Amino acid sequence: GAPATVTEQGEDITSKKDRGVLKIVKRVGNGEETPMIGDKVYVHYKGKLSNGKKFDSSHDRNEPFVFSLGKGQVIKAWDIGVATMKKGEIAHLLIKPEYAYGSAGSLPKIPSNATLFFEIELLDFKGE
Ligand SMILES: COc1ccc(CC[C@@H](OC(=O)[C@@H]2CCCCN2C(=O)[C@H](C)c2ccc(Cl)s2)c2cccc(OCC(=O)O)c2)cc1OC
Repeated sequence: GAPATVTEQGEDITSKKDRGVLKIVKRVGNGEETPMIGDKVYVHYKGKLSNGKKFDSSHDRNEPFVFSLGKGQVIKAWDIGVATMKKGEIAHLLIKPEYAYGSAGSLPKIPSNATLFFEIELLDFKGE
């Protein structure tokens, strides 16, 4: 499955190298440029618990997910992950709880100490 493929082949993109966030590029993007801290980014995503439950998709709303990178508007794993991405890229991330919702979780949807999986498509990004 896609999550197990990330376990096996994913690059560790954490600074501590604790395998907290693992990444595979599934479709290559355009150019060399990746977003800077403070850039406005536009993505589509599909997310689930590592074991398959709680599937959630922005495509639901025909509606890009928009946020400012590196401002702590999203879980740590997304600030780390999206910053590695090029415009047009689709990546898979597997995320240990320390980089997500931790021991608190977000009940009942996300349990204590949950590993998450996302497929993220970076549509565009623009400066502050
Ligand atoms: C800095 O740390 C945080 C910052 C924000 C949050 C809140 C959750 C955040 O969610 C997330 O950071 C991740 C990654 C972005 C897409 C949604 N996220 C999810 O986990 C979703 C809920 C999942 C989908 C399937 C899963 Cl299983 S988990 C989120 C959800 C919905 C909207 C939003 O911004 C704009 C608004 O308020 O309208 C932001 C949680 C944080 O830490 C635990």
